[PDB]
Amino acid sequence: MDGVHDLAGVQGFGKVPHTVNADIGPTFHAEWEHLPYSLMFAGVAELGAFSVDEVRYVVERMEPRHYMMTPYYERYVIGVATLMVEKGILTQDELESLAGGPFPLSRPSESEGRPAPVETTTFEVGQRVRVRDEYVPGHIRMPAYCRGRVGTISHRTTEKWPFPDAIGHGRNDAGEEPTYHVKFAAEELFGSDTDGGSVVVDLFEGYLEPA
Amino acid sequence: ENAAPAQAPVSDRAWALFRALDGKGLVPDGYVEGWKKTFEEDFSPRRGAELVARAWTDPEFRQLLLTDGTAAVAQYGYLGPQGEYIVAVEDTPTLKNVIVCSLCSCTAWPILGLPPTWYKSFEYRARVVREPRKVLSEMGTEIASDIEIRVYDTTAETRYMVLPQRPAGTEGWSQEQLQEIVTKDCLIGVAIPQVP
Ligand SMILES: [Fe+3]
Ligand SMILES: [Mg+2]
Ligand SMILES: [Mg+2]
Ligand SMILES: [Mg+2]
Ligand SMILES: [Mg+2]
Ligand SMILES: [Mg+2]
Ligand SMILES: [Mg+2]
Repeated sequence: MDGVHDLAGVQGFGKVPHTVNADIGPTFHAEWEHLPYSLMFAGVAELGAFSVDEVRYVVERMEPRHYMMTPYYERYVIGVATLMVEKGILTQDELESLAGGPFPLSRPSESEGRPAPVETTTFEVGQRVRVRDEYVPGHIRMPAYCRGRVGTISHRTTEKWPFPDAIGHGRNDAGEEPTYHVKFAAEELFGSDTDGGSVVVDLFEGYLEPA
Repeated sequence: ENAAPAQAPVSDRAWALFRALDGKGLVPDGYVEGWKKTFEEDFSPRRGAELVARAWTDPEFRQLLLTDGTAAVAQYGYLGPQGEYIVAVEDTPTLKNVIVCSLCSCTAWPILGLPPTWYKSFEYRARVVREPRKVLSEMGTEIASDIEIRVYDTTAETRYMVLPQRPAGTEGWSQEQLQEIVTKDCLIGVAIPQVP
């Protein structure tokens, strides 16, 4: 999904709000901040209501201006609440009644997702690969800066996981794929407009093709 | 035009979500409290520091950590949520590694601790992939011109830690002494371990 959350390479932001080793304060800066992660785990591990991938996607589905003005932990409150309503576990009415006011949620999905690709290649360390030149309106774990770009395999995972584009929509056809650490030269991604060396992206097999 | 939606205070919304689920019997007794304790007390960059200090003083463990990070971390019992498949990445005299999740906040929670606000910032997520040298410089870390910077974007299930170079002046230090100088920022890759 080509949403505003796909931030890598966006220009115009200021300084990162940190100097190295500065005191970051407590883990949680407010008494509610542990709730989104804890209730995500309740949803995933206890209820089996959704996957972690579905949580990433529901946050991607926040209305774009809403996403941009919402602090991190609050996005996950909104995302988890949205999933609970979409899965029929909760109603928006009861959330707003309990909250004592408006509780706007993420927007409905505009894609049913897609299955794990039927045709993929097992790649080896050192092989040159291209990121498939594909556009996916639903969940995908490929940042746009690498779409269509060429890099070299530095690692093939020894474990396999469900394809995010499927399991991020709660589909039954996510299968399993390993992922690959793909090393791209900075200039391959940003031309002359970068000060870096290389970028390594961890890409599902189904996002790749031989170069 | 472009205005924020009306919203109840975030605390009220977060506790509403808790109460709605809890009131339906969907949240076990002590569940969120137990996670809070895990997040605050167990998930910690002290664990990553312990791993680095061991690697620095034990060539065999260093080799294991760099070839099968998951197995190395499992020896300490530090695998966990958002830290089940671990890869450690080696800094060298010509290479500096830095970790980000450009798409959200993906972090090796059990060994680095939950990500700090700055790591989840739009500034870091947008900029470090494209201009890591300038970002690090602004953050207080000057990377010498003869050193390649490699940014690992945490886009799938691999969860990363940086194994920084061991600084001069620490020869013969104990594991406890070495752990002390390996900070959270060293494990993320934005800082180099400092010797007083
Ligand atoms: Fe993330
Ligand atoms: Mg985009
Ligand atoms: Mg606000
Ligand atoms: Mg699992
Ligand atoms: Mg620039
Ligand atoms: Mg030495
Ligand atoms: Mg001594």
